Amino acid sequence: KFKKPPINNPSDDATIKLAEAAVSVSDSMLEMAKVEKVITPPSKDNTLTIPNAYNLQARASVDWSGPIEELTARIAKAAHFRFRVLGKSPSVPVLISISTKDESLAEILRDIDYQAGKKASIHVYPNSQVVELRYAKI
Amino acid sequence: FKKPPINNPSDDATIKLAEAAVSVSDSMLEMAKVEKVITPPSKDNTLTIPNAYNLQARASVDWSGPIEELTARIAKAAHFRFRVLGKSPSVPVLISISTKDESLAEILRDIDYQAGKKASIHVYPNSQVVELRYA
Amino acid sequence: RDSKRKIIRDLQKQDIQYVEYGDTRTLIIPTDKYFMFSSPRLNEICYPGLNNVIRLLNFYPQSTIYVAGFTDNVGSRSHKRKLSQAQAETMMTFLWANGIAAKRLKAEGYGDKNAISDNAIIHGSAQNRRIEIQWF
Amino acid sequence: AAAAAAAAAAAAAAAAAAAAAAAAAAAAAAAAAAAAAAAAAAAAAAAAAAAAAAAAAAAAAAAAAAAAAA
Amino acid sequence: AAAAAAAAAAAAAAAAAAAAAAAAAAAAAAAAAAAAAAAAAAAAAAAAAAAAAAAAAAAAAAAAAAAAAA
Amino acid sequence: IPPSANDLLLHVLEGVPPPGSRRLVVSGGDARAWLSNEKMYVRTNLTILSPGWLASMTSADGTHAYEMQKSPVLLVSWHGKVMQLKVEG
Amino acid sequence: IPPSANDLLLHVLEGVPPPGSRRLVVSGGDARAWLSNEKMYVRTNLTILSPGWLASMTSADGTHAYEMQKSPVLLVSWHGKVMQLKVEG
Amino acid sequence: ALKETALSVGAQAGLAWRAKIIDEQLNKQARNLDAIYDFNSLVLEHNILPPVLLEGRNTLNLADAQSIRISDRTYKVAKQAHFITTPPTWRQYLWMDYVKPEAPKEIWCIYTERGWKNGIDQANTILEENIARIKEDFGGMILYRKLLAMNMVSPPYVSHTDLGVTGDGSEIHIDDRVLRITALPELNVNSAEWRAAVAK
Amino acid sequence: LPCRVDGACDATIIKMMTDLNKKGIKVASVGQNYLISIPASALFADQSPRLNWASYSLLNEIAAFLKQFRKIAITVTSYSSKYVSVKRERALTLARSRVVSEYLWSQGVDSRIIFTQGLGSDKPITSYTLGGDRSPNARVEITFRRAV
Amino acid sequence: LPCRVDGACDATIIKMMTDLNKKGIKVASVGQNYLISIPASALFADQSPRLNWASYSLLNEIAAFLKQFRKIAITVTSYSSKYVSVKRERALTLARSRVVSEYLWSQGVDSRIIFTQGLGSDKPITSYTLGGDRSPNARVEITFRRAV
Repeated sequence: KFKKPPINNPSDDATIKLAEAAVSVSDSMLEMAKVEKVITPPSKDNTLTIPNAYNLQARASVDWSGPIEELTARIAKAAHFRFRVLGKSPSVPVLISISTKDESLAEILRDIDYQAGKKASIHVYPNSQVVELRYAKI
Repeated sequence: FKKPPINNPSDDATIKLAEAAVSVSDSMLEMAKVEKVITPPSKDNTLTIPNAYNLQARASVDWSGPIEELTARIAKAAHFRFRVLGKSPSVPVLISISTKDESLAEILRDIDYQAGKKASIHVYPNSQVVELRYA
Repeated sequence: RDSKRKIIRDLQKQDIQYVEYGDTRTLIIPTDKYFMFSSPRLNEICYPGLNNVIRLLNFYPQSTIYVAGFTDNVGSRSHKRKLSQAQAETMMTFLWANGIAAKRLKAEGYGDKNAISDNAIIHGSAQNRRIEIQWF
Repeated sequence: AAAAAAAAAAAAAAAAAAAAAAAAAAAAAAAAAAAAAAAAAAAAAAAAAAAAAAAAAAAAAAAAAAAAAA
Repeated sequence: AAAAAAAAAAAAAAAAAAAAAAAAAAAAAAAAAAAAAAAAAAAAAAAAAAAAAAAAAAAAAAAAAAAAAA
Repeated sequence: IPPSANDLLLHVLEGVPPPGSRRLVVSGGDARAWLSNEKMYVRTNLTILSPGWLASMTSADGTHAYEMQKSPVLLVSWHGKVMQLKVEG
Repeated sequence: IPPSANDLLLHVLEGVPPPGSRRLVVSGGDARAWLSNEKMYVRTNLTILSPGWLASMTSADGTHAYEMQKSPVLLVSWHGKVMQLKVEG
Repeated sequence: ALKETALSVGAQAGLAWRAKIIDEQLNKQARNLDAIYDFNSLVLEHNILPPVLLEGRNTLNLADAQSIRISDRTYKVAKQAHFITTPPTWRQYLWMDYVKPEAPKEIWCIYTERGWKNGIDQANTILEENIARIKEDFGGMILYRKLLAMNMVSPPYVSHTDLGVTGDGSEIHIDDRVLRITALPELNVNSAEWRAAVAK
Repeated sequence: LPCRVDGACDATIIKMMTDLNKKGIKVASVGQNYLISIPASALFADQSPRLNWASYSLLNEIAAFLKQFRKIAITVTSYSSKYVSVKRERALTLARSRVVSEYLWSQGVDSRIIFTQGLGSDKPITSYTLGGDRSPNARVEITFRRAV
Repeated sequence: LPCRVDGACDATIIKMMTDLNKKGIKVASVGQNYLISIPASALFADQSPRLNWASYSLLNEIAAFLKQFRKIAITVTSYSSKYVSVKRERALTLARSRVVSEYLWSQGVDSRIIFTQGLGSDKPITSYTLGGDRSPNARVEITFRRAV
């Protein structure tokens, strides 16, 4: 009896060609993320503007595709942080889409802050208990 | 006893699709690390909380319009004097606060923020005066 | 029924390859069904493959153990290397924690740099995602 | 088809059929690498049959007369 | 419907049906949050079917030809 | 110089239809849609994501009003869930 | 002065057909062919040898796109093997 | 002839069935495709949808017997950058259309199976072009962000003419900002300020 | 057509709710805040962040009960009695809750967030402090609000 | 019509693969890398670059097994145990592999390249070094990758 190791499920043609598109968009993607991170070096993180806290070190798992403020209100509510916006929200929604599993609340808010690049910013003030979202200036 | 995950990639194409998904959304994340300019909180140049007991009262305001008139009455609701330094331009500096409950120094922080670069706010709390400054 | 031919016949049944090769003996374990997804968490529901592979390598109690991890073409080369290294390293800790002495073992991760199939096709890349277990 | 290894598990596009042991020798799609070396067409390897003609001869689209098919 | 808790007491609009113990899982109105994720329409997620045509093909209102429904 | 918005978005920011409309039934979500003249207008508090709108307003309570072309499906976010709404007309 | 290439070879360097085309089915090899206006365009990664093409591009991953006249058979090299591909239309 | 209309009965039923199967096969991978085709965090600073650039390397045109033109790379701006309100999903590009066809011996049965696989692989080619179109459009935006780093294109230059309170007494708009795109994203030919993708 | 039931029935909701209360997993039902309270004896080993193998069946009708509701954020929080210190205790209960939420989003929830956290007996439901994981204080609780 | 089978069937592939493993020619099947390992006792005379006449039947189902796959480059490499020197040994194994690849492209392969080489016990699969061509180290190996 002869057998190769991975005897998986039966796939179909749709996810076959979706996968072989998805890897070409994955490495065209990888190639220019390499390009941009070498053509300007990122000097700074955002952990200096979102620092962690004890009772921010709770974990969460989240899939999400809606606007930013209802999510970050839910994060700060379960962080026991008072949540404040600064700046009026634009008429187009700034839409994030977090799909992650088991990150800490501080790195979730950093992922939010990154995915809302130049449209919003998350700031955490941990000697107080304040999570802020500031919208952009435009 | 056990179960696998329900929408698990348990299929030889969907594993390739989903490892592409983790690599694309990771590659998004270092996209956002490189182009996300922030500024450090040492140099954020917005107003802090001026922590005066009159300025930690408990308000409600719904408004859009010109900045000098809220700051006037946020001062005379704070029992603070209001000074203006500078010249208001022909187009007014416009702003909207629509909150049915947030704090007073915290209105002041948002109106420094939504002013931005056309104007800014200082609070001097020993003298109990807020000032609006133009540029 | 407790022997070599029995346990290799049911590792054929729970789809792990074995090769006899002179002194070199190598198990090819699919990461896709023996790991939860893109993680170094072992697929805990597939414990009888893990008990049967450690039941197989009680039979060779003096051989040094090479364990190596493999991915396919997706992701950055750093992600390939650290994911293959993490999965090989946690299979190495599984064998150490199921009782092989730690200086027999060697965990090493290749970001598909040996590549037993092409990554251009689906089933071939499924065969590329694996753990090799070599010993003498 | 995929005989005696197991039954055919998937049908991998840009490949042959995938049996539930290994990769089979039976072609799954039309666009696999099937060893065509003998075509069967009028005016193949010149240009194709110029379809607008209605006469005795068969003219190719490269304006050769396919005298082996007229 | 609202089975075995009690019978259905009310039918709360902007919600599901309201059983006479708790809130049921059966949708009351058309405008509740029923998990549609698979539509069934010609030229959905482009614009709709431009109804004035009478030909073979089906043209969308965003001027795409719905070749999967022609 | 562009137009400002449509001022009839003030009416469909309330629940009232535009004058001389056709009602569109909306399934699978809390929205109301009317079709005035080859354009539909949606009163919702959900967030429409896929088919793109031409104009938008929002009331005091987070109700939005959207001017958009007629598309038979609307994709919204409800509370982070991607959701589908279906309109006839 | 000659024309540069056809700029529609950029489209058939992707998988997308030209606007207003006819699909051609391709047998015996990994290629896709469309016929725009008495010219076919082939997306492949094989190397077409016999019937001669008028224009060519190549993407980042070695996919080529060829403009050529309509010939019912294509001869390629696959990996040093001379190979035949057959098109209907 | 009856065999031919048996094939034509089988074709559209196979197309609609294959359309159904790949529609909930798409919907099973719905969050994964939002991760793949994430247009939402590819948009620009003033919610501008980026343009689709097309790369063609290593190009020949045989113009006639006397002359060819080769060029090494070709970049094309296709469907130029513009103000998007809400970003495109994958569902405008990938969702095939489901209608349920309600329109109905031995030769009928064998050619309705060959009609059924003809409908199946013809729906597969429709899906293949749908994936092709989303890979064109998305990788064109990725190719912008390469060339915007790599200084081969301009970024769009917006202009916000702020206006104060605006209108007559029957209608006011309070903070009236008109935003225009003045300069479109556009490949520069003055080529000395270009960049080059050297990494480590 | 639009769907009447959303993959759930109210008879099955109260059938699982009686069966979970018969096996001692207490389901509180206040408004739309739902609480299922699980003793840590009934899932884990004592003072460990490790599941027993039989307790995934208990997690099976926990997850099949969590099929039945439309929900936005489940929060899962764990706390036990004192063993060494509150720092070791809070590390234990954080690992405890994150392990059970890893299994719950391995299984089927239609939640958008699971928040997950652990506390150091900071909220104990009785003053009687018998022991380790056999204490009724030693428990995980899964609370959510059923959306619409 | 296009062809379904390419002059081969999977039942015949595994039939030859069982028969070659029964006659001791060990077929390893890793991914699409195929290895058939042939002891040099089973083909040649001892320390000689010369086939026995009966061993072309062994080469017959080797070549009829190599009918069945689409392949690009077969590499055939031979190595035996030490006889005089490594220089005489590498000349022996180079002549050994080039003789068996001359017979294999006399017979039917659809390979485009056969690379062929020999080594001087530089890669031995056991440490037990009994003798000459009766050693299990003394072997030729035919490895390729099955294309698509």
